[PDB]
Amino acid sequence: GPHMRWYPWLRPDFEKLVASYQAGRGHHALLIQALPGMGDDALIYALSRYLLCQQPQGHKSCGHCRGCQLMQAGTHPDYYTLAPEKGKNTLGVDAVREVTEKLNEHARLGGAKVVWVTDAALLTDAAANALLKTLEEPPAETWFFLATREPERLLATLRSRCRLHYLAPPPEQYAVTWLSREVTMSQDALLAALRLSAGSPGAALALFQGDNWQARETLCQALAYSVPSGDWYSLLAALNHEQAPARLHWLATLLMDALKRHHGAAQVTNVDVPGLVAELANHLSPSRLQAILGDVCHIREQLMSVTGINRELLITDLLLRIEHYLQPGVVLPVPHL
Amino acid sequence: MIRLYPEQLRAQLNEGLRAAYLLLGNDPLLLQESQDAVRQVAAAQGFEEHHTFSIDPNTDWNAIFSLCQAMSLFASRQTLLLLLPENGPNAAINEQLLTLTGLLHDDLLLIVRGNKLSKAQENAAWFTALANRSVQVTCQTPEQAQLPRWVAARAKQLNLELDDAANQVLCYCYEGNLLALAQALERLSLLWPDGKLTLPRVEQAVNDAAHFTPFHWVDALLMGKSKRALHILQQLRLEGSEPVILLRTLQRELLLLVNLKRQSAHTPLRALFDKHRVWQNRRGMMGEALNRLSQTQLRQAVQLLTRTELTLKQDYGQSVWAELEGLSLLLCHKPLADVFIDG
Amino acid sequence: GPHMSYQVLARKWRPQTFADVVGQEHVLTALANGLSLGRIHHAYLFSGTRGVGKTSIARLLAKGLNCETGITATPCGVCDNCREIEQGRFVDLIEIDAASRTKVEDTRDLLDNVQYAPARGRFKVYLIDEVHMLSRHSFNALLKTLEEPPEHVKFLLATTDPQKLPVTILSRCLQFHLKALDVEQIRHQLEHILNEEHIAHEPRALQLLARAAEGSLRDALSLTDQAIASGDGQVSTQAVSAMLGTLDDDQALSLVEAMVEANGERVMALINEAAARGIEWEALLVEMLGLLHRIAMVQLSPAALGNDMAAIELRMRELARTIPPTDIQLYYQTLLIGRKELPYAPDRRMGVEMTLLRALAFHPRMPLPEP
Amino acid sequence: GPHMSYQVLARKWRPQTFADVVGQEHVLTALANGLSLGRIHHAYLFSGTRGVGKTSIARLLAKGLNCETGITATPCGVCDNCREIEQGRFVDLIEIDAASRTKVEDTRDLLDNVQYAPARGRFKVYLIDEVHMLSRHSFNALLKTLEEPPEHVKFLLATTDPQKLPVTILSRCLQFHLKALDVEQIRHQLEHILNEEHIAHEPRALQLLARAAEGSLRDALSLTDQAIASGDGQVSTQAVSAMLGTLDDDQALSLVEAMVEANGERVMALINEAAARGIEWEALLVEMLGLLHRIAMVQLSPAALGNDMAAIELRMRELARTIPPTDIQLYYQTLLIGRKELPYAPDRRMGVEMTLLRALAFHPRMPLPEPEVP
Amino acid sequence: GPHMSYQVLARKWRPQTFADVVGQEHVLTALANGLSLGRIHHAYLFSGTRGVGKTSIARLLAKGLNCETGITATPCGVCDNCREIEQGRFVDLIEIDAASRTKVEDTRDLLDNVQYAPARGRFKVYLIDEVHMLSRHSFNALLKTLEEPPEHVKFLLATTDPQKLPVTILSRCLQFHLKALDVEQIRHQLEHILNEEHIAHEPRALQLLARAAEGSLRDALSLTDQAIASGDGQVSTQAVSAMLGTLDDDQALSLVEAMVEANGERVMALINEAAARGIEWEALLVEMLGLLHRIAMVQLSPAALGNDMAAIELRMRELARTIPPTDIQLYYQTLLIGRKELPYAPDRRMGVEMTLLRALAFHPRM
DNA sequence: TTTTTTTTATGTACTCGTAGTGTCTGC
DNA sequence: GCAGACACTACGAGTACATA
Ligand SMILES: Nc1ncnc2c1ncn2[C@@H]1O[C@H](COP(=O)(O)OP(=O)(O)O)[C@@H](O)[C@H]1O
Ligand SMILES: Nc1ncnc2c1ncn2[C@@H]1O[C@H](COP(=O)(O)OP(=O)(O)O)[C@@H](O)[C@H]1O
Ligand SMILES: Nc1ncnc2c1ncn2[C@@H]1O[C@H](COP(=O)(O)OP(=O)(O)O)[C@@H](O)[C@H]1O
Ligand code: BEF
Ligand code: BEF
Ligand code: BEF
Ligand SMILES: [Mg+2]
Ligand SMILES: [Mg+2]
Ligand SMILES: [Mg+2]
Ligand SMILES: [Zn+2]
Ligand SMILES: [Zn+2]
Ligand SMILES: [Zn+2]
Ligand SMILES: [Zn+2]
Repeated sequence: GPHMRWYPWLRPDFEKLVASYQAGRGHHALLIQALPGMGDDALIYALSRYLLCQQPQGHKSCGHCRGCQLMQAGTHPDYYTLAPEKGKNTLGVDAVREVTEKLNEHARLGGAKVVWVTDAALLTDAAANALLKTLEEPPAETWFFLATREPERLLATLRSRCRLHYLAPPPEQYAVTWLSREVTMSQDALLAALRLSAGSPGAALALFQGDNWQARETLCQALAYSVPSGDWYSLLAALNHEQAPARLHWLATLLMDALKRHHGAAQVTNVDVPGLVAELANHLSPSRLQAILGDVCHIREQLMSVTGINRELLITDLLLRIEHYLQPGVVLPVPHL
Repeated sequence: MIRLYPEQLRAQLNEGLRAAYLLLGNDPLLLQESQDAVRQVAAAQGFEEHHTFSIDPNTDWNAIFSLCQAMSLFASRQTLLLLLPENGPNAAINEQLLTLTGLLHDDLLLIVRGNKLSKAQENAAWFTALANRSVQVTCQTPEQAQLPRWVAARAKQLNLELDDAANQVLCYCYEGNLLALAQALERLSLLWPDGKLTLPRVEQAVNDAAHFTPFHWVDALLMGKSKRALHILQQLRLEGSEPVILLRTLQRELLLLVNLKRQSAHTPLRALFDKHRVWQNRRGMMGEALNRLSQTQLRQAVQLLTRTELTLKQDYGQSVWAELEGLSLLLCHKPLADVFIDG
Repeated sequence: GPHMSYQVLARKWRPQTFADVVGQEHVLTALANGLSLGRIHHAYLFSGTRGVGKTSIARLLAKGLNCETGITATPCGVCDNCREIEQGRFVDLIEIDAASRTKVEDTRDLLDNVQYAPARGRFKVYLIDEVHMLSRHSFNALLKTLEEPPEHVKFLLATTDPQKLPVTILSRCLQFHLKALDVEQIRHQLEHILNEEHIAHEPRALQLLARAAEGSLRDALSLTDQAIASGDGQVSTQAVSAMLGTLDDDQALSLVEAMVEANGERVMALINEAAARGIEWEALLVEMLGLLHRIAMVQLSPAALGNDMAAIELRMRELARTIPPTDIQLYYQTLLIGRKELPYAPDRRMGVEMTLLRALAFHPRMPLPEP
Repeated sequence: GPHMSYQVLARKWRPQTFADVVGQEHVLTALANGLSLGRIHHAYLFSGTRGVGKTSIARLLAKGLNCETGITATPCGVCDNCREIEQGRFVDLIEIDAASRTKVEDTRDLLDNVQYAPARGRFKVYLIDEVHMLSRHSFNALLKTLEEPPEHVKFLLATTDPQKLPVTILSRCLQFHLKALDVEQIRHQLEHILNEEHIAHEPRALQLLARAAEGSLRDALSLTDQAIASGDGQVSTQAVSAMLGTLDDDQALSLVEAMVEANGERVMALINEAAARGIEWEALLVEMLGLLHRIAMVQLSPAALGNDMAAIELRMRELARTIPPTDIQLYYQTLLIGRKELPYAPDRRMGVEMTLLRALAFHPRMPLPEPEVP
Repeated sequence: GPHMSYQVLARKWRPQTFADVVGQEHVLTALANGLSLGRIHHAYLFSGTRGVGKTSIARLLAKGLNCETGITATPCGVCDNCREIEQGRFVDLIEIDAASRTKVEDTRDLLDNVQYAPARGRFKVYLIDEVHMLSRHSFNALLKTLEEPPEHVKFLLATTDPQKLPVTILSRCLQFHLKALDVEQIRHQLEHILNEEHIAHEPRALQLLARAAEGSLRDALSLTDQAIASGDGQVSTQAVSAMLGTLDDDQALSLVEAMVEANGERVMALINEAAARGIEWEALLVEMLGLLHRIAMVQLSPAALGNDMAAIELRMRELARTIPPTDIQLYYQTLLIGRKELPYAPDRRMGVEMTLLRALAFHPRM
């Protein structure tokens, strides 16, 4: 997904919110909860296009007006966007402070003002708290739009302010049909990709479009080699990358399917890789699988959360600890009770 | 483009000044001596006006306009001295040096000093523009293998009787600080007019003013010298170096050690070192390190390193300077380490 | 047009007198007694949870302090000072979003300007909300003023986390704690609001909104606005139940029965069925924890079990009869840690899967088939 | 009393003479001896926790330095200088709020005027409040001033954490340390306050207030003012207990006993009563944990219990000698894990009940019965 | 006023002759020989810890260099130049509080006087005190002056941290590093100072005062004056012991010592005192954990003592030798669990007490 | 013998160069 | 007038350091 592709699974919610916004019964601060690539960006863009210019027929775009000319070119000064600096990774509180004071300085063109945060989960504590008063009491006809993948990660003091909207994932069969139309791959691979992305067709499309599929198949081959021999260290060659958290999530998914197979669950998530799950079930004990799953999830969370942490050291330590666990007579860890 | 050592500098200085002299290295004492000798011989040749400029992203850049080629009003030959930053020149400093070199003339002698330039910068346009006109002086700190010979040579320079034990003590206390060593020799000459130097006072007129680098610490770890490793760690902590640079320097070598130990069971270390492109200085050191350590010790080391990294970048605590110490003892001549203390 | 913008209930229904509070009586009694007598202080620090009323309480305190009727426990909206305080544009009430301006320079400028006499107001009230975000330099700057301020200066601070504030600042102010609102108070306030707004509602929807508000009235109002937007202009039980993903069937009960029976196939089939209908996982885990709590209570006292879950009483009675208390406690602990772990491994489905697998691990899953 | 101006107790009752200062006998005796005998040092640093007197004692020393009756250890209230000091309008008591004037330029300005002599005073005092707030350059600008000050200038510094000052400053200035006030001292001072001010009070409420603001008297004064506000202008036990959110020790120990003797119905009844009273559940867990810790301490030594819990002292002993310490360790661990995991329970009431039920199930002596069917 | 006149012990007793400086023998001897042979470097930079005489020795150097009797290690008090050095009003001695005159404007103004000949002295002597803090451009001006210094000007730089000084100034300055004063020398001079004044004293009290100061003479004298004030005009052992107990800070070490010996009453008294001396309980427990870590590490190799434990080495060596590694490991695990468990406990004093009780319960002491 | 090597977010001082502002001096 | 000079004050930028 390059940029802002309209999604049919977004059409219903969209009009509903328009019905709320057109009648003047819409909350100023709306927090979107959607999966990565679910299309929340397109929803926010369409909403802002509706809001920020002369009233169109009442639906669709805003026609051919000054608002559309400025918005499409990205020149509208009443369309404030909060995006992390590419050199950094988080929304500096200075950017939010500047945006809030600029909003306080009244609009420039006719109409309302729209502030859009490209991702709420990337807000630091100071940046998140710098928005509290502005959300509580917007100056005049100010509408916010915050996108997130889970509202619980966001501060409780901010989740109170915003009316929460939920973009439910599309039904799995419909998403499978859509992806098969969009991408020519076998049904099993399609299903595994969809379940890997928690039913987010946009995320699955992003996974297929890039090299992520090649990385996943390389990781699968490396796991197939490593599982019987017990030489998990080689997996490092496939795990160290800028997308390390996603590959660790894939590994955790494989371990989850292995435990599922041990319990014989009717449903799995790595459908198109039965050989690896069979090998993992055969060669590894359920307690060992659970321990490895816990360690992998913990390492993924530590990599994703703590900014600046060294990827290579953590991945190597995880692999060596797994190596230690595979050896007989080694006490496995348990969740912190 | 002449290349020289400080000891040979007089040989070039008494022959005739070149267009410019470049004083590259990391020894304050050697660079200071070379610069002072060049300035002294220039004054003997009739150079009187000296201007010193420090190369900085915000410093003045009037040095270009300072080449008026019109001093003739007084006609005092000028010497220009430039101080490069810690990391060397940047692009902007590159073209500044280009335009300074383009305006060089006979009446002006240019003295350039700073940290040794890397290969990426040794091909810079200005440095090439100094070809056939410049004399580089190599001033790099002698290592502990070569340091005592240098100390003995300087003691003979001052006509002082240096004992072997005194030489060893001074080498141990003032490692990596040549200026401190010169000051100590002067101070001990002042304390003892007789000229001899023996233990009873050279162990008294000395301090632990040694300056180290993370590479020295990693070398101490590889050679398994616990006492030197701990002393180096203490000196680095006192100096104030950031612990993250220590963590990275040790992480690189520890990961290489883990990979080499894993591959040693199937391939001789001689081919493994060449495949991993290990320099001849470090091949034997890493061979001894591999022969000393087992897989379990390396696994414990990496576990401790990971815990230190987490407690540094997540809790922001100051316990790192302790944990590194344990990691030191974890990899030297039978660590005899623990689990709760690290795990 | 009375609503140029949507005056959301979280803003339109801000209290204007002391009688509009939903029951913060412990602090209101102290405030009324202090205003009624001469006992007035120069530093009030209201703390507590989100959306509980401390900013509104502070604004009401300012209104009572500055109204030209006098120092009245009940402020009068007729007063011009109250008219200006309820809106913006009051020369005396200086409201500073502390998180917006954390720099010590702004605090130093404020403390330079505090010296001047108030304009036409009895007390120059400084209302600093979200005070816990101020930089430590500003915190230390706010020490010597709060201890011996000019008589005409009153400081009102509000924060959601007293611990983050330095102990020195807490030591100079009156600390009021605003307890989280109970279910009944929130439900009564919501029914009063909806009756005043001529919007239809149902008691079950109001009860669900109060339950999900987690003790914060602003959460209740936001959920009510969610229901209004997604309920076609009325608060209906179906709309709120659907939006909250709450459980009306025995899915949680069947899931915990399968888990305690250690039937992994049944557990995973039920979890897959739950994923099919898109049941919210956090609510499922909360319901399972509540059911396990009821199991423990009935094990301790069978009479306590007699509750709303009457139609399913036999099942919980059998589970209490057949399961030791230690296993129930281990199950509750595992599910609770799992609930702590939902906002980890962003795909929450596999998070609940992890929690269920950990819970299942305690009992033997041996392939040994025995009755 | 008669003052219709209800001045805050934190402000009205600031110490006037060295006789009005409670506690801190160390600093009080040191200053009295160093001012009666002479030998006044040129820099003081009062280091202590919050609300112990880090500033008022400095003002008392300032009064004692330049008084009309000469250098005296008893600051009078008759001469103009002392009253001007108390009003804060005194000419020579330059009160440097170091938090505001923290930049090095302001410190240079302060040092520039040091030699310009005092006006209507034996000494000029530079009372620098919160010195731990100055910048590094500001800290170091005044070194040679502190080491060799003029004969008429005396510094009086007051910081909460001296560890943040550079070590040389700790060298130059005298290091006076003020210990946190004890509970009995706080109770006596509050009794003095509520007797001088005509407010009816009850001793149990005063003890509760003193304990709830441990180590800091200004905390106690603020809590007492807020309790006067909460009550009908009188410090009663009910008002203080309801305000603090604390639960009376007798009833918490009653819950603890019901837990120890495995009486589930009594535990449930007490929980229901606490729910009816509106006491915060986490506060109930906190009180139970504190009582269990006190039980452990009295197992360590019977002297660990002061008069504070005297009302139930006997019961305390009857819990110390009847159960082994390992049971206390298990109980403390269970209740503490419960407190840690409370915020994620279905409800705070549900979480507290489940924690108590877990402590009841897992406790060794007479545990809960297990199902008859294996 | 009506209290006669009593100065400060820190400012008084400052040495006026090289024989009155106690300790730092190597620096004084080197300076004496350099002045005797006429071998004087252009710039002398003093360095060392606080309160070891760097400024005082520099002032003595400035007095000696301009003495009319000649450059000597023992300048007389007779010379009017020497007397003006005493009073602080000497035209040829330029005392620059570089901690206050950091800006390049003032430094350049005061360094533009190098062109002027001394008024009544052989050498124009600059005493730039606290040189470590100084603007970068002021360092440039000072370096330009020192590169081509007039023959009638000598520099006397003083500082506490020589690291902050640029290397270009260090390479041009003869650096003299001063050691932290040994305890015996501190006690000896404290005895002599107390005897020269009309103050009674006690031997154990004197030893306690000497040990309390961390090798710095100014610290020792400041504590001496404070104890005299608290001691009712007498340096008595009980009064100074109580004073130092009030000012006692290294609580964690005593806590470890009491915990490892299973002394319940002692550890309870220590934690009560640490509560009265208002501190942070998390910081105390972290310090205890770190001390236990160090004790565990020292048993593996003595070199772990390092430099930080120079004033703590005596007790740490005994603790490391006398305690088995397993007990130290168990104590470290208990304290780590307690620190993880502390915030969720009741008020943190209760949690620290409970963790200490947990650690104490391991030993069979009853 | 030669290169080798870093974790950010937010804030607070400090000091120098360049410009903007006042004002007033014999110009 | 008077505008330049000269002061004087403020602002950006580069650097160093602190706390979390
Ligand atoms: N005690 C209360 N009485 C009535 N409404 C309340 C009360 N507390 C909160 N609210 C509602 O919550 C909204 C926000 O309240 P606010 O006072 O800002 O809470 P906070 O203390 O977190 O700042 C108000 O607009 C009002 O609708
Ligand atoms: N030792 C004390 N005796 C009597 N009152 C005290 C004492 N310490 C603090 N207080 C009370 O606290 C108020 C302010 O005390 P203060 O001396 O400012 O503490 P700090 O040391 O923090 O500046 C005083 O007005 C007084 O009522
Ligand atoms: N070597 C010493 N001999 C005698 N007194 C000393 C010595 N070092 C420090 N002192 C004492 O400390 C006081 C201040 O000493 P000073 O030399 O100013 O220390 P600094 O090195 O920090 O400038 C002196 O008055 C003197 O009493
Ligand atoms: F939302 Be409130 F100010 F805590
Ligand atoms: F209120 Be005190 F000066 F900390
Ligand atoms: F005067 Be010293 F440097 F403390
Ligand atoms: Mg608020
Ligand atoms: Mg104070
Ligand atoms: Mg000094
Ligand atoms: Zn349009
Ligand atoms: Zn009114
Ligand atoms: Zn008086
Ligand atoms: Zn003389």
